[PDB]
Amino acid sequence: PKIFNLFRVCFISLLLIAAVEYFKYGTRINYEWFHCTPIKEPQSGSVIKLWARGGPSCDKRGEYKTIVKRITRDYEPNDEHLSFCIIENDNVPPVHYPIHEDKGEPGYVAYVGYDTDSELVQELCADSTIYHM
Amino acid sequence: PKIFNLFRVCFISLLLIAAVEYFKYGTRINYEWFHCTPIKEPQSGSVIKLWARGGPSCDKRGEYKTIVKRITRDYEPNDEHLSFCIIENDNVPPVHYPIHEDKGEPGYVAYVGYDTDSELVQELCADSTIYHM
Amino acid sequence: IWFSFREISYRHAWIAPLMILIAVYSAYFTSGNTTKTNVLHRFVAVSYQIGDTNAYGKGINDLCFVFYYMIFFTFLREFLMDVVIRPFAIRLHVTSKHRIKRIMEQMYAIFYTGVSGPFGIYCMYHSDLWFFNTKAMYRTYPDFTNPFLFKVFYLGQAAFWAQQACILVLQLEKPRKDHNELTFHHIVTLLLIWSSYVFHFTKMGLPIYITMDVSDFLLSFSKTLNYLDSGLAFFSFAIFVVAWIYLRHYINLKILWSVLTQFRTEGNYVLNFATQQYKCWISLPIVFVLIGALQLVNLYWLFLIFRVLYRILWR
Amino acid sequence: IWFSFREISYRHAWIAPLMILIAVYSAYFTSGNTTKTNVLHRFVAVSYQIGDTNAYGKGINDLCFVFYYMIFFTFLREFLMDVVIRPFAIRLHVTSKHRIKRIMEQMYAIFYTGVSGPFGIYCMYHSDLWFFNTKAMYRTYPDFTNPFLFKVFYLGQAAFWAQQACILVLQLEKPRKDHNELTFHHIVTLLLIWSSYVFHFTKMGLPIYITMDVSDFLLSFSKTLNYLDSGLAFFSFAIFVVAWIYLRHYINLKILWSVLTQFRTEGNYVLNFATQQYKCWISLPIVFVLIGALQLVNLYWLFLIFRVLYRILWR
Ligand SMILES: CCCC[C@@H](C)[C@@H](OC(=O)C[C@@H](CC(=O)O)C(=O)O)[C@H](C[C@@H](C)C[C@H](O)CCCC[C@@H](O)C[C@H](O)[C@H](C)N)OC(=O)C[C@@H](CC(=O)O)C(=O)O
Ligand SMILES: CCCC[C@@H](C)[C@@H](OC(=O)C[C@@H](CC(=O)O)C(=O)O)[C@H](C[C@@H](C)C[C@H](O)CCCC[C@@H](O)C[C@H](O)[C@H](C)N)OC(=O)C[C@@H](CC(=O)O)C(=O)O
Repeated sequence: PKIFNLFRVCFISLLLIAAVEYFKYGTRINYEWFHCTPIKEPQSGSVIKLWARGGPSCDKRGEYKTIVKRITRDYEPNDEHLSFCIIENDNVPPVHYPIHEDKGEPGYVAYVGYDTDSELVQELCADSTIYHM
Repeated sequence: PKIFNLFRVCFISLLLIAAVEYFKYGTRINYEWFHCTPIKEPQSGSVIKLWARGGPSCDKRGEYKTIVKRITRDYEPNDEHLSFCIIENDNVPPVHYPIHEDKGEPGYVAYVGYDTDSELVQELCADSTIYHM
Repeated sequence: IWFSFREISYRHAWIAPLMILIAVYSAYFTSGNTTKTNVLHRFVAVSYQIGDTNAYGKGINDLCFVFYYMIFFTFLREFLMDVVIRPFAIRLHVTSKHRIKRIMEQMYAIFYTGVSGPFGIYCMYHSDLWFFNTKAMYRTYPDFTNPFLFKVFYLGQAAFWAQQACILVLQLEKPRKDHNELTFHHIVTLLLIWSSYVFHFTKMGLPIYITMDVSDFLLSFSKTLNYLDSGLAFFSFAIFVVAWIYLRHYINLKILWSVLTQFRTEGNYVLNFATQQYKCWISLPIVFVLIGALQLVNLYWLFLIFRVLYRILWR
Repeated sequence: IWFSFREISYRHAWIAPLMILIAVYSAYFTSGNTTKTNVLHRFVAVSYQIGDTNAYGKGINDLCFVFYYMIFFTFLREFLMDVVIRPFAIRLHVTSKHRIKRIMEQMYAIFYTGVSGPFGIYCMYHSDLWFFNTKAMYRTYPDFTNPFLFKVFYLGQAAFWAQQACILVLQLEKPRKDHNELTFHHIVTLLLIWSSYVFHFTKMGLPIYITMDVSDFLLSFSKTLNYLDSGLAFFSFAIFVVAWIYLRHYINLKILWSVLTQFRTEGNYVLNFATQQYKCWISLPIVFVLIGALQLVNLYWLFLIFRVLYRILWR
């Protein structure tokens, strides 16, 4: 009765079970890293324009998630304080992307920049609310 | 010259090096799980009010990050489409929390709900832009 | 009395698992709440009934259920094996060692396999899969919810084959005989059950053992009638060979072909991690490879069947 | 000629590391860009110079530097040991086996240790830490940037002690003698260097070996003059014991006390993962425990020193 051989086999089986369940959970909660790829559009001195484009699994919240994570971990506010604006495309259904590469207008566009040029963010973000950070 | 003993010792040393560097990186990029704790305030049928409270390391973007992740992974839009609004406290400096427990007004408050009750979100979010999802 | 209890547990092999499961059942059935608000319930029944309908979710209580019924299925095997299959090995004249050991093994195989065959067929009967319908496999794919009989069928198979595989690696006695094919079978069966349940390929899972169980019933019946020399054994073996050729080859080939063609065509085929549906072009390889592994094992086995068939035919 | 090269590498031990590092240096110094845009530069020099100033960042090129200089420090030890310290062991009359082995070891210790002592003192001189100032340790904590001499001092120590520890685990010869205290010393030294550099406790790291290096210089000088019987050995040992008592006890006790008191009081003491500053109440335990480990080792060692001191005093 070699108990330890059993014990190690069962303990590694449970380890695969837990690993695959973590795979499922993780790929669910932050799926936007898989389906959505964030586009950075350069601009004048310190501002950029954000959005995302993917397949039909890149819905509006995939775009919002990826845009806000790009905004919040591409800009260090401890060095200099930033300022951003997010504008939503109000005539495009939430799930709106085609499988192919003629996708069109995104669901969300966001303008983000540092506070050296905050009037530039004022200009690019027309009359939407402007979030400070 | 027992080479393999060396090889395993060096390979586990490099493994600790990589593990601790991942510790540093991970705790940096998503620090808001450590410093910021998100407060849910119940409301009428399907809406809630969001914000965060922590120490001086829970700055405005810690609150924005934790609020948007609560909004985006506490609400499944594939079942029913939601609608949210984020309102910023425009007279409180970005880094504004005391070490002690008399902290006061947060940097950000967000209202989020389902589309059964979207006029309720209209009511709670006074005149700020309302994001669909 | 602890020593005497150990002595009786040495003269039997079912006393301790029987005590474990009878204690669990008695404690659970002591009056109270025989509902989802009890740990023994997560260990005695399928949990996560969605609302109050015939749909069941997944969770860790599934693993608790599986392991408790491994504990149970040890008791079913030891009790049946000794208490029943030794009398049916002695009260009928049989005179050998390998002959009696394998006659016990084959009749226990007959028992559990003829229990699990008709139950699988019934589960497939009152469903849209009737007589191996390859489109109901993929019509509504993500299948987060399984019916009561269907879920319990899946978790009983998991408990049974896990118990087989763990007594395969805890070598009590009988060191080595067929264990290469046996270990490949056990590992592949357990991986397919687990990966079929976890990744929602569940209505895909029912038809494939249905075939394995009813074919194994026929095979074990043929070998039992070989042991108990009757002269009707060759008739049962011909019935077995035609049933094997039908089920394990034609039905599984149809199922593979079903994968290849109607895995794309039917239902949902756009990957979506948020919706948690994995039926895409990335999982078609994995599914086809597992089905192919099962088919390769069955191909080697009918090579063996036909080798024996022709040698006996001219002998 | 490959066999003859192996024979010369068997009659020496520095030929192969010398070839490796001379090839790397020659390839790097072949005309081109002797700047940060070269892999050999990440293997030959400290990288991540911030802007064009005397501040240096961290990265993987640090590990590349450390391992390349492990390769180098193997060549320094083998070349010095053989080519120099065997003539200084033979040209001066010494007649034994353990006597000559340990006389080589102690004079090599004298060499590297008296090289690393004054360099550490110089690094602490042109800094705000002068003569062990316990407040410049914590004034500007996060210290993502280290000066040139200070960073190269930290990475040379890492390469040297890592090479020591790897030839400790690759047992060539001389199986067992003092290896319990030796392995504790090597593991603790390497962990403190790595954890001090990685977690920015870097200006905290300079004063602590300064003490270890200059004290080890004095100790090895005393043991060398013991070997080479001179009669001046006891004078050097008294100087060593007073320097040990001063440095490794008073300065490290002051540094520990500095941790306990001015780790909170001085600089930044609010944990902030975003800013990447770990100087909080969670790291004070770790720092104090490492310093305490070093102090326990030095306490056992002066128990040994004084045991020898009094026995020789009345012998
Ligand atoms: C008229 C009836 C007489 C029965 C006759 C046909 C018998 O062939 C002989 O007539 C005997 C001589 C032939 C001769 O030379 O005269 C020979 O076959 O050995 C038969 C042939 C066999 C090679 C078929 C495979 O076995 C089955 C294993 C398949 C997979 C299954 O396991 C599924 C899975 O695992 C799990 C349970 N779901 O069965 C045996 O022979 C077995 C051996 C066992 C042994 O030796 O291993 C034995 O008979 O007990
Ligand atoms: C007037 C001058 C004569 C020298 C005299 C004091 C000598 O004591 C004796 O006079 C000889 C008899 C005494 C007697 O009985 O008469 C006895 O001490 O053994 C001395 C005592 C010694 C116990 C001190 C520790 O060693 C040092 C190791 C500390 C940590 C260091 O390593 C740092 C670190 O690792 C790294 C390098 N940074 O040194 C030895 O003795 C060593 C033994 C070696 C051995 O046996 O292991 C030997 O002499 O070579």
